[PDB]
Amino acid sequence: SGFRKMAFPSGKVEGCMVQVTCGTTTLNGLWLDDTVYCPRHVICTAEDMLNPNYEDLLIRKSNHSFLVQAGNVQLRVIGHSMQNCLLRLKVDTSNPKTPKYKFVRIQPGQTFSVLACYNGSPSGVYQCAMRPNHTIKGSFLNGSCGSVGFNIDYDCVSFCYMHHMELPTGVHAGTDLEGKFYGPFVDRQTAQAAGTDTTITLNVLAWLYAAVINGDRWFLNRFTTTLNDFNLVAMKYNYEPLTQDHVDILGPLSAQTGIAVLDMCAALKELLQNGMNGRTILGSTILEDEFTPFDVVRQCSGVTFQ
Amino acid sequence: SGFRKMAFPSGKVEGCMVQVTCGTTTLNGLWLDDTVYCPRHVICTAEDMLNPNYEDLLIRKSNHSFLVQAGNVQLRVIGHSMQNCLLRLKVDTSNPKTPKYKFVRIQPGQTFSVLACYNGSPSGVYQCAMRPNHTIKGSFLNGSCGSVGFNIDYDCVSFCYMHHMELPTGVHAGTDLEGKFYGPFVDRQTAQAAGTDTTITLNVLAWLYAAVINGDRWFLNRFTTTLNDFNLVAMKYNYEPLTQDHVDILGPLSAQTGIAVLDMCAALKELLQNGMNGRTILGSTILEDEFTPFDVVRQCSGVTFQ
Ligand SMILES: *C(=O)c1ccc2c(ccn2S(=O)(=O)c2cccc([N+](=O)[O-])c2)c1
Ligand SMILES: *C(=O)c1ccc2c(ccn2S(=O)(=O)c2cccc([N+](=O)[O-])c2)c1
Repeated sequence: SGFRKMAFPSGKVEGCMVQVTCGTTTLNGLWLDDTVYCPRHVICTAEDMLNPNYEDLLIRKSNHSFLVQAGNVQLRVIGHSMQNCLLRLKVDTSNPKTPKYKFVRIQPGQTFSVLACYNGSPSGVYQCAMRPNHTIKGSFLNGSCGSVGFNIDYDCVSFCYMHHMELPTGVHAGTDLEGKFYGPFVDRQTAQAAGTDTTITLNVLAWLYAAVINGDRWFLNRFTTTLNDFNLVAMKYNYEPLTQDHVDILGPLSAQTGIAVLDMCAALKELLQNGMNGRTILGSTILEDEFTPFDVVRQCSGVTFQ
Repeated sequence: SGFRKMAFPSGKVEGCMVQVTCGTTTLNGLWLDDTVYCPRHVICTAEDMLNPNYEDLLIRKSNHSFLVQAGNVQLRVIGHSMQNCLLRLKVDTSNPKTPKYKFVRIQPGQTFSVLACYNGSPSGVYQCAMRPNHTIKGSFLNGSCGSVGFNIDYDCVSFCYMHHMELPTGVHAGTDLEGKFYGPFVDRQTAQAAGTDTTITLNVLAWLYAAVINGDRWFLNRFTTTLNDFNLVAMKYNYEPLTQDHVDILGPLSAQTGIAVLDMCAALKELLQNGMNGRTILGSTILEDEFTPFDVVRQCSGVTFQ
């Protein structure tokens, strides 16, 4: 029993975290085989941050300008190249702790674990969701550039996020491991801001199913809804429209609990329209939207508490 | 910026998790040096769970009755002894991944990371608080016996919790690493239940300070309170009484924000008496009580957003 925001065990990633230094700039890098990945912002001159030309900045560097520290060992850089907003640094030694890994581009609404890191030293691990506006609600201080987000399945690490910057609202933006930003952000100082965000409807529905699996049904009702009738209410409360694809994804949870998806949609519609009435669901008074249907099946029992 | 429930990186603990099997019972164990720690419930006969005599159950076992699996390697048990509600199994090989470690008995209100594990395989990591009633609000399924709770400081792992059982309300009970239960619970089938719980006042205060550090002050007011006047209101809302020791602990956070502790106590008193008014604090509508003053200093910037 119970339901917690749960991260993947971080050991396989901790063994890949290194420190990368260019002159007076230090941040974190990811050491896989004989390559070290890090934000290209490491090469950025202090008193120019508005208009950096990274191609012109990087042509001026040699291999030995990069200091890469793995623990108390220095790694020798024997090659470098730019890939979108990251640098790939080839080093003289293959990381002996490299796990089986893959690079993946996560989709909005999906969740992943973040290993917050400073000066190449992991500091904490937490779970978060890629918001529809392509930011994450992380917890990061100065020095966290290059911290990594990931998921794990069967001893394989799927890296999906490298951290770059904090936006003015206090949320966070970064790239995949090919160096392509999530969302419309760029790695320079501009007036860029997070766009308007939405609530992840599919995840709220999954979390209501988790609540039933664990034994709570107080929020159900005797009604059903059409998909389009639900989406009219979703629009008014800044929820994402529900699609048939999302209904299909909820199939297994629907089967496990015996609650048809559109019946749960009617329950959510009443919750949006009437509020919580001073009640909680899995310990929360807010409708939680950072658990995916996958996360619920992973964490919840396969047997409903009927 | 940001504030998340953040666990310690789990790699140093993952390297210690093994599987322990007695006949048809399997659970998790902790392998440090040449010793494997696990719940003594592993030796329990299926159709007797009410009145087990563990001394009589254990005298009937040999060293070779214990199967201990570390990955795909079998460890040879060459000795066993009971310590309170745990077994200490000496094995033929020292764990090469043993970290610098210590055993600590955590106090009520303190926080720690849980590495949830099944069949000796770590599955997830999350943060939780030792409740005043000596339970934790974990997330555990069958097979989680022997999962470990811990804190890390400067590469040293402080183990404080080994998981045993789920109580009827869905919360969780277990022992320290000397095998002594937290709270008045015993490792057999009884009508035992979690006692009445309370809200951890010191932690709520710390979390309000975290909210100010990150830039939010909406809940402050122009009033102050006496310690005893606050405790009269705390009693009525099922908060723990605040002590001078707790006021002293809040010193550094008070200094960083310029808000005297008893002034924050007045702010909390108004929040309890008037409610939230449909507002949030660090993203929450409930007053959060599972962050210690230490946790706040660890995660929050040292510079207040004034
Ligand atoms: C780390 O990898 C990193 C740190 C600062 C970065 C960055 C890309 C751009 N910048 S920045 O110009 O210093 C910056 C920081 C915060 C916000 C914004 N912004 O324009 O909103 C820019 C990478
Ligand atoms: C694992 O270490 C473990 C599993 C079950 C245990 C246990 C000690 C006692 N029991 S139990 O008798 O099966 C049990 C389980 C849940 C609740 C209660 N209870 O009396 O409340 C007992 C250790």
